Amino acid sequence: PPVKESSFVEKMKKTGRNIIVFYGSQTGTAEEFANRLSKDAHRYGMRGMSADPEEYDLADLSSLPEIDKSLVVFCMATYEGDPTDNAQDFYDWLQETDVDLTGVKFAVFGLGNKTYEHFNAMGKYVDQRLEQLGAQRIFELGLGDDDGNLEEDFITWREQFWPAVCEFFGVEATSSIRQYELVVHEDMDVAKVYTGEMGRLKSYENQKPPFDAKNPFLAAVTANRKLNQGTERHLMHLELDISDSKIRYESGDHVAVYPANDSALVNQIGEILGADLDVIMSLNNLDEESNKKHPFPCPTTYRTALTYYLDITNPPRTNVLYELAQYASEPSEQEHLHKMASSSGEGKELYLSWVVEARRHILAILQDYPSLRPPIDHLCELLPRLQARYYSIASSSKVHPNSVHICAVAVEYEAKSGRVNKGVATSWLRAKEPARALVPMFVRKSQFRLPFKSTTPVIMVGPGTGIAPFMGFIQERAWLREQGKEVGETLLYYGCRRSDEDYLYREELARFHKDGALTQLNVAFSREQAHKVYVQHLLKRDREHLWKLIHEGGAHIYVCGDARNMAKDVQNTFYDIVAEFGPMEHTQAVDYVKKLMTKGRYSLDVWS
Ligand SMILES: Cc1cc2nc3c(=O)[nH]c(=O)nc-3n(C[C@H](O)[C@H](O)[C@H](O)COP(=O)(O)OP(=O)(O)OC[C@H]3O[C@@H](n4cnc5c(N)ncnc54)[C@H](O)[C@@H]3O)c2cc1C
Ligand SMILES: Cc1cc2nc3c(=O)[nH]c(=O)nc-3n(C[C@H](O)[C@H](O)[C@H](O)COP(=O)(O)O)c2cc1C
Repeated sequence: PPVKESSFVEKMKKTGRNIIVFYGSQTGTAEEFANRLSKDAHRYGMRGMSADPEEYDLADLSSLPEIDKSLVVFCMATYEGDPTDNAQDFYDWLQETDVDLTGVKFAVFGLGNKTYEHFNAMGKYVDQRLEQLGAQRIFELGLGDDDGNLEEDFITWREQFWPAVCEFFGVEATSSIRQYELVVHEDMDVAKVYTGEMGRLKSYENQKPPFDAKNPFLAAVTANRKLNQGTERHLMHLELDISDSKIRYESGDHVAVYPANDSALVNQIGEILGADLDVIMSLNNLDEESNKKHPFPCPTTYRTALTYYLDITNPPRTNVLYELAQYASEPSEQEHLHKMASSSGEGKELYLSWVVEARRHILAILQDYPSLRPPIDHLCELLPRLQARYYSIASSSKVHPNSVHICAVAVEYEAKSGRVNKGVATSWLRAKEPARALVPMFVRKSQFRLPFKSTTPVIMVGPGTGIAPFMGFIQERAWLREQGKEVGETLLYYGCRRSDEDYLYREELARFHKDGALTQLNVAFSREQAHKVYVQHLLKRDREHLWKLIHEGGAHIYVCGDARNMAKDVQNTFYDIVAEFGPMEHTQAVDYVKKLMTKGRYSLDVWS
């Protein structure tokens, strides 16, 4: 129950703002777009502000007309067909309210992903809803797809948005501007310098519950072992101690962690910029009105920002490269960086393959464009924030109330940029050894859950790391039997490359099968023969029986793992199963399946 800020309209009035951009974001993408749109306002004679809708009462939109040439934009991302956490209040309000928004001008840009059933659902709603309430759309709804390239969809929409804005309000197209000012600190107590904590100063040292995204709990790594047998890759199992954290969790929930960048990568960035990473400083908002005093916990050292608060590995967005251009002394290199923001032509094509496709991180760009030597402080201002990574808890709270398990594949690949890229969180996690190695973390509740009725059949499909949440399920179902409860069939459809290469939890799964915790352990080994053998091939094999459990046993279906292809193929296989046994046409099988998803009997936990 957050305490709302006062009317945003009155703040707009007091600060001569005429445009406000709200962001529905969870990973900071929509939040970046909002700030870019808000900043853009200046280049058109207007002045805007960015804002988290959760901190305000959107009912005040009805007051927006009181401002001449006022306008509100919504950059909303979608999550499982739902609004982001910070946009829930707004969502619920849009449904219940009946307020008249006559005179209100708006525009919406949604951040979606096409390979989802509910693509840009939130943006579609906000856009349609504001109009029903009586507001008037000032520019078409933007439909951004992260499946293709979201950054590009945004550029295209944006490039057309402002001209429309200008034409309607009749404003002219009226300049590198810093958002913060640098303040070095030659001397000051070490007790007031942030060293990586995410919120309250010294919150990592002095831990006080409850713990969450703002006040993560530093859990000790009690176990970290290699799960796979072979050496092709590195899959690992970690156990985090959460005793005395008061944290509650259930199988199906996710555990997030705040990682630390590679120190060598941090040191190189400083070295190539001739900067002293150990300088203590702060970046204070040049706009004293905003509640955002700094871009990250300050005061702090550059080293610390680059290590715990900044994203130095994902490809830089076009606006960041656009601003850096000024710092490239070699003409041709300044030109390339400047054109990265293009909505077409060689500039766009160059950005797409040389930066995105090749996965060049900031350091790589600084090395391939040697004339580019920006001042460290302005760089830290442009870089996006370092995000937490989520992992499907691999343990059951019934069996391990004080411990959270993680099952992850360490990311490390050859990038077309020529260098080897390392995953921020997994590299960091992998290096944690039980001593007091700690991991900042918090739990996030999910809807991925075992059936309430212990007798309800369970069908789990989780190839590769998709097995994670299922180890928790199996433990819990095994615990239920020990507890004298009556458990229905528990079926696992797992998959890996080779039984002697990356068969995760081989020994543990064998045990559960032996004791009957698992009614069936169906494993598809994709590479032990010439043709591929996948989990869906096993589902098809056991189609008759699966149908029986589904249509007559009320079994719950669970799919975890890769969302690009595996989840879809598994889904298609279930369509064919229903269609054959119902029986019914494909179209009716798709409806039947989707229904199971709404009635909570077909759940997902996939990612990319
Ligand atoms: C809800 C949810 C549940 C998840 N559960 C788990 C889980 O239980 N176990 C688990 O292992 N992961 C899981 N993940 C993934 C996890 O959150 C991280 O994305 C993953 O561990 C990699 O993070 P990282 O920081 O190590 O790598 P990052 O530094 O975040 O890099 C990730 C990016 O590297 C790029 N990349 C990876 N390989 C290549 C390549 N070969 N070529 C080009 N680009 C590539 C991709 O853009 C990828 O997005 C889950 C994610 C979500 C959202
Ligand atoms: C767990 C998860 C669930 C998602 N669910 C959806 C979804 O239902 N629909 C959709 O269009 N996009 C979905 N996406 C994609 C995001 O909408 C897209 O990546 C967006 O750019 C994220 O913006 P943010 O960083 O501002 O939250 C999902 C992404 C993740 C990681």
